[PDB]
Amino acid sequence: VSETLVENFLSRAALVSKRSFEYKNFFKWTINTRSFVQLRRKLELFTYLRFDAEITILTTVAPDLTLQAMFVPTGALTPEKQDSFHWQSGSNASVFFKISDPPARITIPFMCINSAYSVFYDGFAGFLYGINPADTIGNLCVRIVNEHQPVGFTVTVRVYMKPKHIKAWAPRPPRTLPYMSIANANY
Amino acid sequence: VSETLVENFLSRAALVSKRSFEYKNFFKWTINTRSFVQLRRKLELFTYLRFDAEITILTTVAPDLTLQAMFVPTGALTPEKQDSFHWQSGSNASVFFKISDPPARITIPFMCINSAYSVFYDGFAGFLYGINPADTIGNLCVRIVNEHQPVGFTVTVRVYMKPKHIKAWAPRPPRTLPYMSIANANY
Amino acid sequence: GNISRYYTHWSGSLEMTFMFCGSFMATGKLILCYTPPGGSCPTTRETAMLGTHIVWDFGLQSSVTLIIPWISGSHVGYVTCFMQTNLIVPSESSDTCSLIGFIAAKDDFSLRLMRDSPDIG
Amino acid sequence: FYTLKSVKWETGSTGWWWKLPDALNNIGMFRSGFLIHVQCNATKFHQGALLVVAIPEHQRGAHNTNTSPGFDDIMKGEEGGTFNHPYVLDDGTSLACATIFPHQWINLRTNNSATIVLPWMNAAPMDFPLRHNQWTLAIIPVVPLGTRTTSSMVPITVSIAPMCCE
Amino acid sequence: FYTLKSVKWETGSTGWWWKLPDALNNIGMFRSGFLIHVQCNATKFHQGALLVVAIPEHQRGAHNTNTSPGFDDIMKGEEGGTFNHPYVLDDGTSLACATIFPHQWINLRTNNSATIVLPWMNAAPMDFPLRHNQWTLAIIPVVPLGTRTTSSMVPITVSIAPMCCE
Repeated sequence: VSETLVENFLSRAALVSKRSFEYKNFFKWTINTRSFVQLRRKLELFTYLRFDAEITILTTVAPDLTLQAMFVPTGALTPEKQDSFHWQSGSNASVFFKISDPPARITIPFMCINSAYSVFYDGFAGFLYGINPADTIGNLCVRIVNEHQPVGFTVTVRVYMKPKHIKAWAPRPPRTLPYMSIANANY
Repeated sequence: VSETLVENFLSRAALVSKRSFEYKNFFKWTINTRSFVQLRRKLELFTYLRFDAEITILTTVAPDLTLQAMFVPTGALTPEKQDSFHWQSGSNASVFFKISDPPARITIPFMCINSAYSVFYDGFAGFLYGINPADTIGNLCVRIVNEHQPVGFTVTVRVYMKPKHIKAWAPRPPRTLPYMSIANANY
Repeated sequence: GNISRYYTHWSGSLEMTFMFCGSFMATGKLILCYTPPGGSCPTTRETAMLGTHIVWDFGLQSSVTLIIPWISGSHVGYVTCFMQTNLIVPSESSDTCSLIGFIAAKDDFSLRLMRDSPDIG
Repeated sequence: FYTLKSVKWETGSTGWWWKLPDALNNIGMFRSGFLIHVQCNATKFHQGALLVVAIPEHQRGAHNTNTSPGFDDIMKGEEGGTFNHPYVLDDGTSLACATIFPHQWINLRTNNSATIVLPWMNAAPMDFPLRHNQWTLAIIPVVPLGTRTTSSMVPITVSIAPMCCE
Repeated sequence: FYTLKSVKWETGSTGWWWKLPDALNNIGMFRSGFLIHVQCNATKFHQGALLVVAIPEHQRGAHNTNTSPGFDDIMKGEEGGTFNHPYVLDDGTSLACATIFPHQWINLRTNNSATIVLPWMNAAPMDFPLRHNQWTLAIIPVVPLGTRTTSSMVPITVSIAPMCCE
C-alpha cells in the first residue's frame, strides 16, 4: 500500500503561522513546529525523526509592494529594527518576492548536529526540562522593502510547511488529554 | 471511427454550476453531476460507469483578489463560517489562485468504494429510494481570502467538468419525458 | 483505533486475545459467542450455542486467541461472553478474579483515504 | 550486575519508575548496553499481574498546572519515583497503547520473571550522563493482588547490568 | 459438538441420567456415531469419585408398584433425570456389576476427564428417533465429596458430538 508510508503520512503541508501587520513593522516567527495541535499530535507518535522544511509564504494585502524574507539559523544574530544592518548581511538566505507574482518557495535542509531531531528530551541544558539545544532550527524574519504609503494597508502573511524526506524511529502511543502550553506536556 | 467512442462521447466539458456572491460569503456546491438536463440525459444511457472529474474554476469580477478553493471528500466535515478552522486543515486538497492569472485546474480521481458509480440504485439506505451512499463524491467550498474592500464587488464563479478516462457498462434507453426534480426520475 | 481515525476506509481481519489473572488453583469454564452483523446478539445462552462459539477453560489454559472474519467499513458484529459454570476457588485465595482483553489487526488490514481526526480539539 | 532496594507491592500501590542512567549513577561509577532482570516472588495462593516496560526518552508532565518539573522531581535517583496517575503515564499517553515499547508481562499465575535487554539508543554518539535520562524502566500493576486476608508484601527486585559503559 | 447445562454435584446428590437420542433432540435438529466428553473441575483439596457409564437399551422400572412409567417420566429430555435408587440402577441390576458396559472412572485425585465413543448399535438399520431412546448416559457418584467445610459445587459438564446423523 503506497498510502500508509511514513514519508506519505506526514507530508500534509498544513499552515503553521498567520500573523498580520498594519501600516512591529516586520514579522518574526520562530521555527518551532509546535504551533497547531493538529500537526503537533501527529509528531507525538515518533521519538526521533529527520526531515526538511519546504517553506511557502503566501501574502495577500487589503499596490506593487516588494517583500524580503530572510532565514536566520541558530547562533547568528536576529534583527530588532526594520532598517537594521543585519538585513544587509549576506551570510544568510534571503528571498525577494513581489505580491503580484506566485508565492515564494524555499526549502530548509536538515540542520541538527545529531543524527535526528529529538522530539522528546528527558534531560537538562546547563545548570530547563524538555529543551534540547541542538533541536531548534532558527527563525525567519519577514519585512517589507518600501517607503510606506500613507494609506490603509493590511498585509497578512501565511506560512506553510511540507516536511518531506521523512525517516522515523521508535513509534510512541498518542496523546489523549488536551494540551496546557507549548513548552511541555502538562495536562 | 475515432469519433463515436464512449471516451470521446462524454468528454464535452460543459458547465455545471454558476452562482455568484456580492460584497453566505463563501460558495459551497455539492458535486452531484445532475445539474443540467443536457449532461444528465447523456448519463441516463448507461448503468454503471467510472471516470474522473477535472474541475476548472473560472472567475470574473465586476482588484487583485486571491481565491481559495478547497475540495472536501465524503465523511470529512464541511465548513459553515468563512473564517472557520476547517479551512486551515491540511488533510484536504486546497488551491490558491488569483484572478489575473489563467484559471485554476484540478482533477479528482475515482473515489467510490465499489468498482463503478451506480447511476441507478434500486434499493434503500438504512431503515430513501434511489440514493446510493457510496455514489456521492464530496463537495468543493470556494471562499475568498482578503479583508473586504467596502466597494461594489460582484464575484461570479463558473465551474466546468470534463469527465475523462470513461468506461461504460450496460447501455439503457434514453428518457423522453421531462424531469420533475433532481432527486428521482418522476414524470 | 487511534490510527484508523485518521483514515476513513478500512478493511482487514482482526484478532482478539483474552487473558486470565486469578490464582493458580482456580478453575471454571467460559464461552465466547461471536455473532455476525446479520444476526442479533443472543441474550440467552440457549440461543447463543447456535452461533460460532468456543468453550474456554481457565485452568487448563490461561489464554485464548479468537480470530474475527473480516468485513469492510461501508455505509455490526458482536463478541460476547457467558459464564458457563460457577467459579470455584480455594479457601485461601481471594474469590474475585480478572480478565483482560487484547486486540491486534492481522496482515490484511488496509487503509485508503486520509482525513483529519475528530479525536483531539 | 547491581541490585536495587526491594519494593513492597500492595493493593494500594500504583506504580514505580526508575531513570536508568541516573538511578545506577550513584553506585561506584562516574556504548552502554543495559540488561534488566525483574523478579518478584509469591506463593500459589496469590494472584495479580504487572507490566514491565522500558520507555525511551520518557518526558514527564506536571499535573494540572503550567510549571515544568524541577531537578529534584525528575532526578530522584536510585530510589525510583511513583506514578501520580498511571492510567495516563503522567503525560497523557494512554496505558492501553503502551505495549508499543519493549515490554513483558509478569502474571503471577504463569511466571514471576521478566528480562529486557536495552540497546544504546541516542542520536549523538556521545552523551552527558549527568544531564540526560536515557531510558525509563517502569513497572505498573494492572490487576492488583488479593488474598482472603489483607494484602501481602510480594517484594519486587530489579537487577541491572550494563555492558561497555565507557 | 453441543454442550448441556452444567449440573451441581454435592454430598446429597445421587446420580444423573440422560437419554442420548432424545436429550440432544431439542437443539436444532429433526448411522449416528456419538462422542461424549465429560469434564468436571475441582481443586487439589477436594476428593471423591464418579462413574461415567453409557448403558444401551436401559429400560427403567417404577418403584414398588405395578404401573409402567409414562411419557413424561421417561422422556424428560435435555435436562436429564435423577436416580431414585442408584444402587439398583432403577431396575434391580446391581451397581457392583455395572462395569460390564463401556465406562470410565473420574477419580478427582488422579484425573477429571472422561471420553466415551459410542457406535451405532441397533438391530434395524433404521430407527425412529422420536420413539426410541438408544443409549442412556449415566453418571453415578460412588464416593461422595467432602472438605473441612460444607459441600462445594464442583460443576460437571457433558459435551456431546454426533457424526453422520442422517
